[PDB]
Amino acid sequence: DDFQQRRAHLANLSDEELQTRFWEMAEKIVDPLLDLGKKNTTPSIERSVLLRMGFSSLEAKAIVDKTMDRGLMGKGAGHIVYKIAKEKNISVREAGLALSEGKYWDDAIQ
Amino acid sequence: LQLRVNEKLDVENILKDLDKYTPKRRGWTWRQPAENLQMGPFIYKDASTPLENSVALPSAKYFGDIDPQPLPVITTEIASGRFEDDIRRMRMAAWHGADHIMVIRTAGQSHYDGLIEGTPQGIGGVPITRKQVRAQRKALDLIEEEVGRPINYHSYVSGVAGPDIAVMFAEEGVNGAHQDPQYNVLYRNINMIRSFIDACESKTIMAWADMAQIDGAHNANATAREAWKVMPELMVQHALNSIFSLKVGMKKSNICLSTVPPTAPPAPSMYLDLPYAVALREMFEGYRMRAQMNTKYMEASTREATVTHVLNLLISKLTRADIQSTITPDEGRNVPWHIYNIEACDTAKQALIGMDGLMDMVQLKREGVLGDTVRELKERAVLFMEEIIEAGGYFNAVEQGFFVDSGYYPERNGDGIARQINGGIGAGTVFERDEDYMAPVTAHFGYNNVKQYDEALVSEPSKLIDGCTLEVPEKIVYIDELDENDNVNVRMEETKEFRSMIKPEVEWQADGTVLLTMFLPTSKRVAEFAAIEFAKKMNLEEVEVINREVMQEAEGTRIELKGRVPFSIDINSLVIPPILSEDEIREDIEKTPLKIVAATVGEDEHSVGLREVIDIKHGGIEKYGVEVHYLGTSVPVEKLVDAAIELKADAILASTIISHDDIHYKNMKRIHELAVEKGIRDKIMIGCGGTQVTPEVAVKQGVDAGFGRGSKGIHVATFLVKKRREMR
Ligand code: B12
Ligand SMILES: Cc1ncc(COP(=O)(O)O)c(/C=N/CCC[C@H](N)C(=O)O)c1O
Ligand SMILES: C[C@H]1O[C@@H](n2cnc3c(N)ncnc32)[C@@H](O)[C@@H]1O
Repeated sequence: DDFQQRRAHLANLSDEELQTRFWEMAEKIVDPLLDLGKKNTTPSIERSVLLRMGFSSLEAKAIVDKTMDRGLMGKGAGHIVYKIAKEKNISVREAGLALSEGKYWDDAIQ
Repeated sequence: LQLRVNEKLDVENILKDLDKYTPKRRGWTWRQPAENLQMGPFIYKDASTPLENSVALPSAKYFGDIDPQPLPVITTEIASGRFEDDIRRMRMAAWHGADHIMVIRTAGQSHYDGLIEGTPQGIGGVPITRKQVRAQRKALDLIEEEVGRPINYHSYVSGVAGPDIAVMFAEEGVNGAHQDPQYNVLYRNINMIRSFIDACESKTIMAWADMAQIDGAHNANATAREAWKVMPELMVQHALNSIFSLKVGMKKSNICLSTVPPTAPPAPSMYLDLPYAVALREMFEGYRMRAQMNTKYMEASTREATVTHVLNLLISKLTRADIQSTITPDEGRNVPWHIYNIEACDTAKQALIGMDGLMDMVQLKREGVLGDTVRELKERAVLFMEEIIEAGGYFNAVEQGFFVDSGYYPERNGDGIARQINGGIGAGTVFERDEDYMAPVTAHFGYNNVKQYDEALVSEPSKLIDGCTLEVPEKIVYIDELDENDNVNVRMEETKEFRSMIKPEVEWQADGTVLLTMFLPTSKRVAEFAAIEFAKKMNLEEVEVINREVMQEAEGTRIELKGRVPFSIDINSLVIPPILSEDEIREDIEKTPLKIVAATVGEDEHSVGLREVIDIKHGGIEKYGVEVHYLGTSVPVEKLVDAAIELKADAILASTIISHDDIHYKNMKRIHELAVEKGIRDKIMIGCGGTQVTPEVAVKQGVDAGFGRGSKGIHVATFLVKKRREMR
């Protein structure tokens, strides 16, 4: 206190002002954090997509590891597996197993 | 299908067919309210629906074994490294009131950059896999069918692979979980950027599964030099995680604050902690309160721990708790034992029911010191928010050591934990979503360009692949084992032997551990080593002292020890002999009224003992409504015999204290002899007793029943209605 001269500007706020100010700022703080989650991704977000598409944890590490090596993370690991499945006219499953073993990364870079 | 009250859980059979196992249901469940619920003689104002099967508190025997349940979900932490032993503990606690079973993860699971599989052994927790989760939920589906109330199953989503676990948890029907971006950054030094980008997806998957979410703030208690100074930080952390989770789509009513009262006696803990609790609950109206118990200010005394948990419960009762979690009383002493989880649940249930409707009689003086402090705390936390903003945001504030600082905010001691934005586990694994980024599944948080493949599918991005595992559960890949020696299967062949003998355990089958409590008339150190010796001299193995309290430096020392027992015992080679109640006795002497004549026979002046079994003071025949016509001491052979007649009595009762020349066993004779020699000895009973008297050398004197050193009124009255339900 310090504290005394710190709190001075809150001195006259009512509990409601004080509480809504508490939350107003909390929200100001987290907004740049939530906005990072909209605009970006990670190995685990991408693996978590692959789990939902029907691949094992083992197969998901395999695909994303390789996806990072091809600088393709920004397109989406699942999007990769899906586009290839379409193009080479196979199944989401086939294309994945395929990709997790090194096949088709060539074709995907275009 | 399966599960009968008297047949153990077939743990063997539960592990079968796990590949074909589906969760019986999804999401979190609260408890049912029971307005004015009647149980036995009592009305309850704060109770929930009772259980179909359970184990009532010990002193429930004095009220028809009623087992009333409070309104808050009661938690219990079960996770010993071998989940398959744990299952058995879950069924125990479940019956004792727990409906929220929380499985702590094996040490360091946060750092696992992916799911793991199968059933490796854990340390300080259970390794969290799809198999092991399927097992426990499958088992619980049974235990909740049995007890008759749904149990919420709970583990952790924390670490660098939250999205992963969150997918599997949502799939396998886990009901609740921790997830706090801040937890990963402050305590596991996971990189702050990637921690938060990840939590968006984690929390969205948990929003889908309707899971309860508990936050991490209770970790700030653990890490604080003094806990009674950390409150402004707690508030900030509870707030940043909540407003973050809300905006991700999580329901305001699924967002729980992990809130432990910061202190314990000898600190004036109610005084210190009550305003924070009130403040937090006012400031966080709308969110759920997940009250946890003290673990910081705790030691080896389980009595001390229990006393502080009740004051912990008092804080919850004086404010509110949606979830009331528990801590085992032996927590500061050893990894939790079976018996102490049941102490935890018993304690919680008993204190809450003991406080039933307390708030119709007690209320907070909200204006006074209480109200002022509530204010001040709100203000300190608002300041804390402001400095975070002035310093450029959350990341900046973490870079600057705002957190984990031993100061009382706005005090800053400069000893908090600084994480680097570009540093930490998972540093540099953050990728920017490209304009054509896409993700073909349910419950994805961030930018998702579906409209490139099909405008109409934007609200069901999962259709692109005719459903993801959240829609189509057969698309899930099950994995049984990866190690081949480190699995549940091995571990359980390891002791098929005991599953027809038996030995003690504390956590794992036949672990042989048991607890020894003793007092020794010497200094604490000496006696500590003295105890270990008696312990080995008692054939105990792996002996170690687990608690030591001074009674007084010179006079003695309390010592508690654990040790292993190096041998079993056959249930089969045990010899075991195959209850006339309080109410059964009082009621006989009503349908058929009863009367007695009692005296101290011989030249015996000792009146104490005879009086001991008559005076109601110590539950003597008087209590049961027997008519007693006492004659005094020195009463002669016949005056007692004559009396039963002269008074029309259904029994004579006499005592002998003095014993020289066997004068005691003797007198019982001339009493039986002068009971037949007159002619009363077949429509009357005759009982006697004394210091020196055995009920055996008494039947061998003609008198009907004997009573020796230590006979209470219960023993007499029980006999007096029995030898009368034979003749009469
Ligand atoms: C204090 C005491 C006295 C008191 C008696 C108190 C009183 N006014 O009632 C007075 C009265 C102070 C006393 C006198 C003497 N007594 Co004295 N008395 C004791 C002493 C220490 C107390 C025992 C007692 O109160 N019992 C407590 C109750 C709870 O136990 P209890 O009497 O055995 O009864 C229990 C059971 O017997 C049972 N029970 C008993 N009777 C009955 C009857 C029925 C129907 C049922 C169902 C159950 C039942 O239930 C009771 C509770 O569980 C005992 C020693 C002892 N521990 O035995 C002697 C003792 C019995 N008396 C003893 C002696 C020697 C004497 C004296 C001769 C000593 C002297 N002055 O020289 C004198 C004279 C005796 C006399 N005048 O009759 C000796 C006995 C010698 C012997 N075995 O023959 C004793 C054993 C002490 C001793 N070792 O010296 N003493
Ligand atoms: C939010 C969070 N994430 C992960 C972990 C630990 O998990 P790992 O080792 O980092 O994988 C913890 C543990 N601390 C709490 C223990 C029990 C407590 N008393 C309870 O209430 O929960 C945690 O709190
Ligand atoms: C040491 C550990 O690594 C795992 N693990 C992952 N893949 C394999 C594998 N192909 N063979 C054996 N163990 C494996 C575990 O599940 C385990 O117990």
